[PDB]
Amino acid sequence: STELTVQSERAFQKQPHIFNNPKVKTSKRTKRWYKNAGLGFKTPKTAIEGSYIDKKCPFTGLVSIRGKILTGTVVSTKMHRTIVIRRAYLHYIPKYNRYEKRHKNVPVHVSPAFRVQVGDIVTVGQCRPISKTVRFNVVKVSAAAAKANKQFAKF
Amino acid sequence: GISRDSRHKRSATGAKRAQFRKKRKFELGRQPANTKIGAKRIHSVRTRGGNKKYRALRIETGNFSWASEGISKKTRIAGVVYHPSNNELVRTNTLTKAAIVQIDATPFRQWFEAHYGQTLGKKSKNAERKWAARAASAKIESSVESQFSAGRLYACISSRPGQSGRCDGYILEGEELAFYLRRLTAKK
Amino acid sequence: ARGPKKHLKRLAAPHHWLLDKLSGCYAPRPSAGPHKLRESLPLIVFLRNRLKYALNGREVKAILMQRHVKVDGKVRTDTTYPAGFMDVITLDATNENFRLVYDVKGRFAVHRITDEEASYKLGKVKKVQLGKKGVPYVVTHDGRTIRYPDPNIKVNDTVKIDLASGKITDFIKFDAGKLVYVTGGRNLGRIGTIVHKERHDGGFDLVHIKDSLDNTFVTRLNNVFVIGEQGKPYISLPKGKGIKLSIAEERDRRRAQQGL
Amino acid sequence: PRAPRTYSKTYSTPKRPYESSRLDAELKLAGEFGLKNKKEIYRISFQLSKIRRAARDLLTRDEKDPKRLFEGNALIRRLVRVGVLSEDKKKLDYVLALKVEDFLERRLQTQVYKLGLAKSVHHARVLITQR
Amino acid sequence: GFPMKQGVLLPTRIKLLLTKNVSCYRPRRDGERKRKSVRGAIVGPDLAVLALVIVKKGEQELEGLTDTTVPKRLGPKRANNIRKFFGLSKEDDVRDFVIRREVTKGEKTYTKAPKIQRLVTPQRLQRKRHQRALKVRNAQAQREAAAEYAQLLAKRLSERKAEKAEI
RNA sequence: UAUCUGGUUGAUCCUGCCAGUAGUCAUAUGCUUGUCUCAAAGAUUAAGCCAUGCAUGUCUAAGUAUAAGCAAUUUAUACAGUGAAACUGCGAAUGGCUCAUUAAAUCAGUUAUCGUUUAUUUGAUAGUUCCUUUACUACAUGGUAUAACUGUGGUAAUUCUAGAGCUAAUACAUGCUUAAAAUCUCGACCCUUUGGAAGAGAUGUAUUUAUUAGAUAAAAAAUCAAUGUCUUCGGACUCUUUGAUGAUUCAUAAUAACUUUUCGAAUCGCAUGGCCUUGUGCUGGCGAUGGUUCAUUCAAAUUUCUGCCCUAUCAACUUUCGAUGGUAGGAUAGUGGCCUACCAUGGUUUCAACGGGUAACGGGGAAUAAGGGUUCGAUUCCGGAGAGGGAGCCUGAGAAACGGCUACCA
RNA sequence: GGACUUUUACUUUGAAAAAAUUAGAGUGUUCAAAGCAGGCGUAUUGCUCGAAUAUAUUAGCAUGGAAUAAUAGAAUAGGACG
RNA sequence: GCCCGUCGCUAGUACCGAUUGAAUGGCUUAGUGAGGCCUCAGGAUCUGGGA
Ligand SMILES: [Mg+2]
Ligand SMILES: [Mg+2]
Ligand SMILES: [Mg+2]
Ligand SMILES: [Mg+2]
Ligand SMILES: [Mg+2]
Ligand SMILES: [Mg+2]
Ligand SMILES: [Mg+2]
Ligand SMILES: [Mg+2]
Ligand SMILES: [Mg+2]
Ligand SMILES: [Mg+2]
Ligand SMILES: [Mg+2]
Ligand SMILES: [Mg+2]
Ligand SMILES: [Mg+2]
Ligand SMILES: [Mg+2]
Ligand SMILES: [Mg+2]
Ligand SMILES: [Mg+2]
Ligand SMILES: [Mg+2]
Ligand SMILES: [Mg+2]
Ligand SMILES: [Mg+2]
Ligand SMILES: [Mg+2]
Ligand SMILES: [Mg+2]
Ligand SMILES: [Mg+2]
Ligand SMILES: [Mg+2]
Ligand SMILES: [Mg+2]
Ligand SMILES: [Mg+2]
Ligand SMILES: [Mg+2]
Ligand SMILES: [Mg+2]
Ligand SMILES: [Mg+2]
Ligand SMILES: [Mg+2]
Ligand SMILES: [Mg+2]
Ligand SMILES: [Mg+2]
Ligand SMILES: [Mg+2]
Ligand SMILES: [Mg+2]
Ligand SMILES: [Mg+2]
Ligand SMILES: [Mg+2]
Ligand SMILES: [Mg+2]
Repeated sequence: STELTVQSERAFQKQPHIFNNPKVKTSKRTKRWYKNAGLGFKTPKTAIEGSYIDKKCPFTGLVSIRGKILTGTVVSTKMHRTIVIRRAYLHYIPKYNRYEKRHKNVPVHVSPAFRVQVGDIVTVGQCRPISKTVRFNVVKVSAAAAKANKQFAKF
Repeated sequence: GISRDSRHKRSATGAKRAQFRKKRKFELGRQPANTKIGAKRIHSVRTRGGNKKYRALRIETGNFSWASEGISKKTRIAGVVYHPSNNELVRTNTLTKAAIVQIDATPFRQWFEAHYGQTLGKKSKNAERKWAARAASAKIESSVESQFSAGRLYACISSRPGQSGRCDGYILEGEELAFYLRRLTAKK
Repeated sequence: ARGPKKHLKRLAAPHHWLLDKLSGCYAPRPSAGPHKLRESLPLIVFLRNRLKYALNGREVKAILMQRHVKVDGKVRTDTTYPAGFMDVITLDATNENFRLVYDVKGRFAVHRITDEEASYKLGKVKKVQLGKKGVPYVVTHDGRTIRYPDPNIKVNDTVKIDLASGKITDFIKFDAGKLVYVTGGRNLGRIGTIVHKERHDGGFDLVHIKDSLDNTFVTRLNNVFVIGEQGKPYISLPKGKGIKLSIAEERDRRRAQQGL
Repeated sequence: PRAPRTYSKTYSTPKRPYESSRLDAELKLAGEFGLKNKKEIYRISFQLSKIRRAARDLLTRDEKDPKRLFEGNALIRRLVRVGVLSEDKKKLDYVLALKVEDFLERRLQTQVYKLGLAKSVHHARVLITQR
Repeated sequence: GFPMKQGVLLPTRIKLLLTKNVSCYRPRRDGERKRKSVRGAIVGPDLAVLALVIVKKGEQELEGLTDTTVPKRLGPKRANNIRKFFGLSKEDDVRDFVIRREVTKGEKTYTKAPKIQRLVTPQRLQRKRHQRALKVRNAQAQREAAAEYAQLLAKRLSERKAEKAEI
């Protein structure tokens, strides 16, 4: 989520060991590192064009993506730089030979390279433990908004 | 012993979780080195599987490196002047990683003038060559030159003294330096 | 729970050993070594349960403490020492040389080999890395370290190994149509060439195998042990050549051979 | 900590305890083959029952199905082996038939009598159990 | 019968925690410590016994003390300890300066000396020769493999440059 | 292996339950009990309490022998056989037992470590150690202080131990060493160029920090700052070197330094041989124990996805005193609100949160046989938890250990 | 190797997969419950077949299918291909 | 003929109920706080700033 200020903490936000020599007069001020997480996920330009710092970003930060790759729909965006998705699924009861609707809510970190709204289907990649509960990271937005601009005024 | 299990601590629902098993050692924690300044005192602590961790308590020298100058010297550590985590660390001059310290400058002076032939602030054959070789490269930087006058340089502890018994850092440069300077004075 | 386990309940024992249900309670716990637990055959089980040479285990120490038996050339005197796939057991008395190479059912077989083929082994390299001071090394499925190997050598390739000295004298790249021995899963001990591999980035490449009976089957890559060119194995295969017949097919072969 | 010694029982008992007809039926058999127990009849009909079961379960699988052919043949070759199943009816819809006395007619008890040598189903017993 | 313990002060008893390497306690197990009663190191009339050691000899001899003298039981066993109980320099050669304790079998009187350790001998020197031997030999041997691989790679390069000129 | 029967009425057909019937690796109890084989067994109630004995110790040619021990013989005047005691080393963290707690916990199947530790077994791996660097540092090998033992003692009492006198090391604590080469910084002198130099030091591995390399997505150019190699002196640079992964700041390497400086054999058993300038010179055989880093193996620790019995006479729950997230740190083997600062206001819930109950350890499985089901699993295997209850910790590679210690409670 | 890809349910075959238990093949423990043995000769100097197969579902992985049932698409064109 | 309730006897079960009733178990406020561990000191002694 981040937005504005970027240098808004008590500590200086920077990328580890990405020294920029001040002697060397340069036109871009800050040298910035990045990668592609692989598995086929484009490292969106807003990660390379970005100036945010998030060490928990899978493109600009020091996290690796491995283990389960999951999709689920976004249902909470109130946590600064993280969200809560719901993954629905039917569950088979034998004896009755039918299923029942179930769900779980997975908490997952979301880098300022994505701009996620409630309702967006999102794909996340499993993580090293990143917080008390978050074990996933938003790796791609599948959605958009859900035709919001096609909710405008009158003729 | 301090335990770092998650088995206490409510679950995301807010549930209270019954105690399953007694504390294990392998999930242990220990108390902070809260390392201070002056006169070497280091206590080695025996960690999991052989392995020593070195607890610093009191330290006066540390190895500090001017990055854009490509060198490292070991200076006295003058004191702690800003800490992003806690002010009691600054007030009580506690050395931890990320602490901003002041160091000594006169090793970073002795080297500079002996490598550039310029002197900050304000006759050999080969040296004259070398000194004249360098420059267009001696041009330092305003807010780092001005610090040598004072005799003290701003530098961020970059190691973990409570772990390695080393209190090591880098001189504050460019962006970073400006940052902490802005903080330093708009609170001074 | 508190430290390394040091016992093995007979029943937890691996089943391709063919230990019997009664007559005890424990089975020999395979020592730490070059082969993993659940894919090994401990000296005690070979000298006694296969070769029938010893009667007790107590006799197996007596046999061994005479430095009679030696694995891959070195002597070895550990009643339970983990012997395993591709290794070379040798009884110096009796002139006998063996190789540990899998059945079809999936078990280790008593397979006699020549006095000269017993002087080298095959090893699947399990990784290759850059070591300290820039020296590159390969590591085989039996935990051998070999400094300075061929640049063309990469992970999954098998490798001929001296035994006498340490070195590699040849390798075989993992290419479509190369002789494969299957080391794991239910298709364990079958043999068959390679059709092609399924990629699957981020876990478990499959390898499509076909034997010399135009039969097909799949295992996880890790379960594939390269061992030559179609026809040409670089080691003598046991009888039955790892083909696997139907229960019906097998019954017939067994009940066709009957006229005393 | 030892392996379980496995075991099973070998007989099963009539659902209805007092069926006058099944009782007459049973007693006769005993009298014919020199049995002492109604259990010795229970045992066999229990053997028969399970055999019939496997015979059922097989004959619902397709004709010329692998398991059906393997295990089905096997079943017959065992039955013929002891002389319960007729050489003619060698295809297990008559194992599905079958019946108790076909099993009874083959015990040592009986054979020792059937071909002379005892001249009484009881003498037959007495002789055997006396080495 | 509780013992005293140097430097508790106090003229009473207390219950200290004791460890490896300390008075009035013998650990039964590695890192074992046991809580035990201890008598103070200040003499009261509650003591059963004073233990004392003479430092200066008074004007008169005491019977079983100054009059009688008891030999030290064992003599120097490690090399340079002999060389210092007799003061010898690394010249004199121990072997004949070792102590020698006679003893009798009844009609066979015997002779038994220690077993000098840290004695420099041919056998030791042969192992010192072997160590320095192996280190160098391995070092050279290892250098050759280095160069042999450096060749494999040098004449693999001129194989991607006769292949890059073939086409 | 798809069956029913007795009981409501005067009789009738229903509904419906009660009774009969059969099995139970399902416990008891009663009567009766001859033969072979097989063999469960203080789970249930009281994870209640326990007399006594036992259940953990251990030595190879090869760490330590002046036993004032035995044996004597067979060469051993340092030692040499055998060997108590004791030192040192390893083990006691396995095993055995039990099912108290435990309901998203454990457990299962399936994942993750690019998030760590790992005695051992197996495979590799160390020419660098000193010093202002000709009158040198033990390397033909440096230091004591201790058991056992001897002797003097103390207490009713224990695997209590004190004062005195000895003596070992693979215990303790020290401390030398070795080829050539190249590269780096310094630079005494000389001379003006385009510039070059004798010789001085530094450079094992580990540790800590900062900096750089670690390319590759198809191809080319100009210019600034430094500055590499070859002159056919305007100038060119031509061959130009690259590991793995789906992915990394990876493996590995380079620079400036940092360290109460990790490791780099003061160890042991067998044989005794070459080789001349005849020094007991210089060499040298098989293999034990060790030793750093790497790998491997035995492991461990966390960890993804999904799955639990009854309960709403439990509807809201979670942030006192962390509840959900961000930043920094500290702590740890290491990730992580694990803990602390600061900041924010979040997290869960009728798809049942939270709470309660369980005469709840979870699985592999057991009992019942048309099928669908229903009931059960303390208990031979795997996982987990515990050692009267709690907490704490020493040792150690591994324990929050109980046939270890410390404390409180009983 | 680059550049991008509407989401699902179902079903198929398959990989990964502890043993003991269960189903079940082979074998005459004298029979049997069992067990995993055993069987052949030159029974004076060894020959030899075994120690199968099946079930293993819910979840996860891999692959074939495109019916049935969901989903998203282009209407203020902010459309689609160049 | 059947049949309803008060009332009366015997026995049994459960309910309400003064006793601000009793007991066991699990969590827990506040107060007091053992002990080991870390840490500031200390220095019986015993050597070369350390133990
Ligand atoms: Mg927030
Ligand atoms: Mg073992
Ligand atoms: Mg993988
Ligand atoms: Mg010695
Ligand atoms: Mg009636
Ligand atoms: Mg009636
Ligand atoms: Mg009437
Ligand atoms: Mg009933
Ligand atoms: Mg009990
Ligand atoms: Mg029991
Ligand atoms: Mg002796
Ligand atoms: Mg255990
Ligand atoms: Mg001392
Ligand atoms: Mg040592
Ligand atoms: Mg480049
Ligand atoms: Mg590369
Ligand atoms: Mg690195
Ligand atoms: Mg000689
Ligand atoms: Mg209630
Ligand atoms: Mg945080
Ligand atoms: Mg709130
Ligand atoms: Mg409900
Ligand atoms: Mg319970
Ligand atoms: Mg159970
Ligand atoms: Mg249960
Ligand atoms: Mg119970
Ligand atoms: Mg425990
Ligand atoms: Mg008890
Ligand atoms: Mg408590
Ligand atoms: Mg305990
Ligand atoms: Mg006990
Ligand atoms: Mg125990
Ligand atoms: Mg399937
Ligand atoms: Mg089988
Ligand atoms: Mg009261
Ligand atoms: Mg503290």
